[PDB]
Amino acid sequence: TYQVIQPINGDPFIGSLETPITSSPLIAWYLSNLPGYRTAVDPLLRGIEVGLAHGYLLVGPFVITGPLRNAPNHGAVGSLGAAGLIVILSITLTMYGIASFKEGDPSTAPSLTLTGRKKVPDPLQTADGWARFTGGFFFGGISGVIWAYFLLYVLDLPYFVK
Amino acid sequence: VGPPRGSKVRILRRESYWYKGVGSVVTVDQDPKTRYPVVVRFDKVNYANISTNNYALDEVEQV
Amino acid sequence: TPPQLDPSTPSPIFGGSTGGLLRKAQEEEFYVITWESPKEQVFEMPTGGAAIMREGPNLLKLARKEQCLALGTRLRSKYKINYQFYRVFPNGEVQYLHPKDGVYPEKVNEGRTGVGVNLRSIGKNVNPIEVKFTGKQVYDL
Amino acid sequence: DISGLTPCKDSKQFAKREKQQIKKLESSLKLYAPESAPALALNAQIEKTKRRFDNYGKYGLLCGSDGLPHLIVNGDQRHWGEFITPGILFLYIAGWIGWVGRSYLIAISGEKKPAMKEIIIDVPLASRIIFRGFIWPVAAYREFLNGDLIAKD
Amino acid sequence: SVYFDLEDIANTTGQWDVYGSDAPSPYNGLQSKFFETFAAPFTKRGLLLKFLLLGGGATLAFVSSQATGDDLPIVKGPQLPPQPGPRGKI
Amino acid sequence: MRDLKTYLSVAPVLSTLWFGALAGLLIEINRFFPDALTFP
Amino acid sequence: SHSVKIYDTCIGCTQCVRACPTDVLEMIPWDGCKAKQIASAPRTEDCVGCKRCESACPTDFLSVRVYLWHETTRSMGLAY
Amino acid sequence: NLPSIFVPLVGLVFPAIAMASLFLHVQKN
Amino acid sequence: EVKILVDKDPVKTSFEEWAKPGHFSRTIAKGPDTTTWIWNLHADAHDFDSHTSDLEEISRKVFSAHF
Ligand code: CLA
Ligand code: CLA
Ligand code: CLA
Ligand code: CLA
Ligand SMILES: CC1=C(/C=C/C(C)=C/C=C/C(C)=C\C=C\C=C(C)\C=C\C=C(C)\C=C\C2=C(C)CCCC2(C)C)C(C)(C)CCC1
Ligand SMILES: CCCCCCCS[C@@H]1O[C@H](CO)[C@@H](O)[C@H](O)[C@H]1O
Ligand SMILES: CCCCCCCS[C@@H]1O[C@H](CO)[C@@H](O)[C@H](O)[C@H]1O
Ligand SMILES: CCCCCCCS[C@@H]1O[C@H](CO)[C@@H](O)[C@H](O)[C@H]1O
Ligand code: SF4
Ligand code: SF4
Repeated sequence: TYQVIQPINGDPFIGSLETPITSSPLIAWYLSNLPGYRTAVDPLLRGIEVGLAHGYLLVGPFVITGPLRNAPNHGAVGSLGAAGLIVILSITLTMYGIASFKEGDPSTAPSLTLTGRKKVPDPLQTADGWARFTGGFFFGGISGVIWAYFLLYVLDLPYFVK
Repeated sequence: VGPPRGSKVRILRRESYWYKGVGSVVTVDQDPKTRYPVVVRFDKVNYANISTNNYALDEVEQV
Repeated sequence: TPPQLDPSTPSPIFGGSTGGLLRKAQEEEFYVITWESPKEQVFEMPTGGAAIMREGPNLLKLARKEQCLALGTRLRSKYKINYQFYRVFPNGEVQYLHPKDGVYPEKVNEGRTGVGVNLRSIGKNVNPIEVKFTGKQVYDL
Repeated sequence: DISGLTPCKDSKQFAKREKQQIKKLESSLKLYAPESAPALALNAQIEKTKRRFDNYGKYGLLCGSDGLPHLIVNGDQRHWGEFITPGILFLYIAGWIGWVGRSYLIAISGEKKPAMKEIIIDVPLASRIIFRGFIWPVAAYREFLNGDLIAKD
Repeated sequence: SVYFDLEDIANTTGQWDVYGSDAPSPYNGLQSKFFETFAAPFTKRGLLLKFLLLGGGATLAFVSSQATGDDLPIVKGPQLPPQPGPRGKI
Repeated sequence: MRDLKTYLSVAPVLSTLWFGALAGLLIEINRFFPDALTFP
Repeated sequence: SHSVKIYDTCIGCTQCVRACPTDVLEMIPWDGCKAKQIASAPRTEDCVGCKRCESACPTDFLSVRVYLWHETTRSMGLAY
Repeated sequence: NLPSIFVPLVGLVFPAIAMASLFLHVQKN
Repeated sequence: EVKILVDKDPVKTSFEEWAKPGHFSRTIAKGPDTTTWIWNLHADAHDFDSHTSDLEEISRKVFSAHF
């Protein structure tokens, strides 16, 4: 008949399976267009995008659920907490990069596509690439926290939940 | 060579389960290249449910 | 015996599973078991599920030596099939493992030299103080 | 008396405990007809309590400052009925049991498979052995002198 | 038909980049130049770790030292007469 | 008959009979000589 | 890698070798026992330490002894 | 005065620095 | 076809197996050497598919145990 689930890349002895969750064209395109999988571009810009998303998303919970949520100063306090969390995350990223990558070693990323075509391995899995990524992450996260604060409590836009 | 077959023998091997006990000699190997020729059968089973063991000529005392 | 080499023989028919190779095979090693079957037949896989072994040569890649030996003993006991397996490294180096001498290890064979044989009873090992401040163990003497 | 305790025939707390027990029992008597069976059963309990307290008074037990009997174990000749005589009787029964067990274990030792008489008991042999514990002190002493009690390994 | 090649161990063991994309940069050139210029100082991992740890510690200490009684109850302090002890102790 | 007597000599059956007799004896002694704290 | 040792109380019934899950032991010619064969452990780098051989040992005390030693990726049975 | 400065240092900053240093030490080679 | 299918007098009613503890299994029927046997007798009492490999023999046993 017609079966949907197939072995990964046609190899039945690799510990994975091809399912609509993992191999559908829409999800494949979406994952390929995320900054974490853009192999052929400077990791600094990708880290900028990642930090801009994450620091922006982190503002809400700190501002609204925090201890000073009912104070008139709740927005600034929550934004400061989100910035501190971004700083801690950047520290963790730097620690991982220092522990994982030596300066002279080449990339640990795969050099083959699913079709067996040779490609340039991702420079994100090198010391310099990871350093650029975490610097971009810090710069983007601080900017995203500041932008969320500016949109919520400097222009005071009529957001339903603030 | 060795204790007569069917005799009663005391075990002198320290690590044996039947140390300082008494068993019965079944057969004794006559090959001089055999390290532990005396075959002994015991009334009690060891921790591995085995009732027979081989011992050297100096680990067995005739009683 | 001169160990056999590793051809490009086909693999058993299998639908795939989550119990196969992981990144350890990419960076450390994996194992390859080869056998010969007289007919296509069902066999349980050591990683879960049931596969179809083809008639003729069969080659299967696994993550551990224990998986290869378990599958081999199952083949020998149930299907009466002789088997071999090898260790393959990331740089393409292949090391022949079993049966090492061409004869299964439970059967005595000439040309083998004992390793780790102590010419004493287990009760004659020396006490720890005799090997204290030396790097040697009591059972290595 | 001993250790500052007073005899239970003199102590007022003992009598107060006896009075309160009877009063507690008599409160449930009010909920039943004077001729009913539960009324007859609580009356039997009241008589049992009265007899218990009277016996504890008569036997000459010592009671503390709480109205409860206290046992004297040191060896006083007027308190042997609390530890010494019961202890001797216990030591006679337990030695009986141990000696009958030992004789049965010895009697089945020299057989082909003596583990079958340990899960399926030879009842006639046990009947033979059982009544030898009545003189267990004499035999236990006598195998001590000869040397049939202890295995010298 | 065969998934075992000694000359290609990466293909044999599944060393593939599944969702990796080799497409060029989707970002605008001016924006990338701006970010490259203004994020360059943070790309030194040795400097970044020391700067983050020390500056974060100093900022935490400074903020804790500048907190008022409105922000923290511990800074406000007690406002009620103290309770007495179980047996007259103070 | 012989086999049934052999079965009644097994450990659990003999044990329950013996302990039942012991329990009955102790219960009757306590019924006729209750509340004994000492040995007169 | 764990340490596997063989003592001359061996009777050569080959019980340890066919109980090995990783093919560590084998049988070699000998003259100290009636079977004219003794066990050997030439591949202790594949030892996992499950001590299945000692469960198959008929001699008293054991003729094959396993001592748990430094741990490797092979000795811990890791497939990842 | 001092507690408001010292408590964050001992409770947060010093454990973080020590954890980072120890992690970098144990991940060496 | 669906019909009643029985076998007449398959097992003889006797007290002989009552006097032999562990008769139901090959290993336990030989008698005890250690105390472990005493436990093994009770743990394997109702493990019918370990006593015999015959499906019919097992099924009859469960049918009577339900009664
Ligand atoms: C609070 C947690 C949290 C949140 C809300 C986000 C949110 C986001 N991340 Mg992110 N991330 C997180 C933690 C988080 N991250 C952590 C811990 C890491 C470290 C590994 C990352 C690393 C990371 C990278 C490297 C990237 C993102 C990206 C993104 C964005 C794209 C989301 C996406 O494609 O998801 C995809 C999600 C998956 C593939 C995970 C699988 C989801 C499974 C199948 C089901 C989901 C579970 C379900 C939602 C749970 C709900 C049920 C529950 C109520 C019981 C988005 C803003 C991307 C970005 O920056 O885009 C701009 C990007 O490239 N993240
Ligand atoms: C023949 C019966 C018998 C005899 C003579 C002894 C004698 C002894 N046991 Mg012992 N024991 C027995 C049965 C027996 N045991 C059984 C059945 C068990 C298993 C529950 C034990 C478990 C046991 C332990 C764990 C310990 C002893 C110890 C001891 C010694 C000190 C006394 C003691 O602590 O008693 C205590 C005795 C018990 C707690 C068990 C009594 C069980 C009943 C009363 C015996 C019934 C025997 C049999 C069913 C009746 C035979 C009937 C026959 C005529 C058909 C002493 C040499 C101690 C020791 O070695 O220190 C020196 C010790 O630590 N025994
Ligand atoms: C001694 C240890 C210690 C100390 C001093 C604190 C201190 C604090 N915790 Mg906390 N916590 C601790 C251990 C500790 N925690 C542990 C072990 C847990 C796990 C059980 C938690 C879980 C916890 C939760 C869940 C929450 C806190 C919160 C808080 C804050 C409450 C004050 C307030 O209302 O202002 C609120 C003030 C702000 C939100 C603004 C803070 C802005 C800071 C000062 C910016 C500086 C950050 C800096 C750059 C990063 C330095 C990191 C370092 C590694 C270098 C306060 C800063 C609450 C909070 O809001 O903090 C985020 C809160 O929700 N804590
Ligand atoms: C109708 C339901 C049913 C049936 C027909 C079976 C049947 C079976 N089970 Mg099973 N089981 C059941 C329910 C059932 N089970 C349930 C509900 C559980 C979860 C608790 C289990 C868990 C279970 C396990 C884990 C195992 C079995 C096994 C077995 C097989 C051997 C049974 C045997 O010999 O026991 C012999 C009977 C005993 C040894 C008696 C045990 C006495 C219990 C533990 C005491 C109960 C406490 C009691 C209520 C309180 C008394 C107080 C006290 C003071 C008197 C047999 C085919 C075993 C097997 O090998 O299967 C092939 C096995 O390993 N079963
Ligand atoms: C006087 C008195 C007292 C004291 C007591 C004492 C101090 C005791 C001691 C004791 C001792 C110090 C003992 C010892 C011992 C030793 C030994 C060594 C023993 C042994 C035994 C045996 C051996 C037995 C056996 C047997 C029999 C005979 C029977 C049963 C069975 C059998 C076999 C087991 C008191 C105060 C309490 C109280 C009062 C009285
Ligand atoms: C070893 C325990 C202490 C020994 C005590 C010796 C007995 S003491 C003895 O005890 C009698 C009651 O038993 C009393 O009547 C008498 O007055 C008293 O002297
Ligand atoms: C270890 C603490 C001392 C243990 C003493 C155990 C025996 S206690 C002894 O038991 C007798 C049984 O009837 C009672 O009659 C008697 O009143 C009681 O003292
Ligand atoms: C009351 C004392 C006499 C009680 C006799 C009960 C049966 S005696 C019974 O006989 C069986 C053979 O029939 C033996 O196998 C078993 O060992 C024995 O206990
Ligand atoms: S340890 Fe496990 S594997 Fe190594 S020898 Fe003994 S049994 Fe065979
Ligand atoms: S098991 Fe005991 S006997 Fe059998 S081979 Fe290993 S050592 Fe020699």
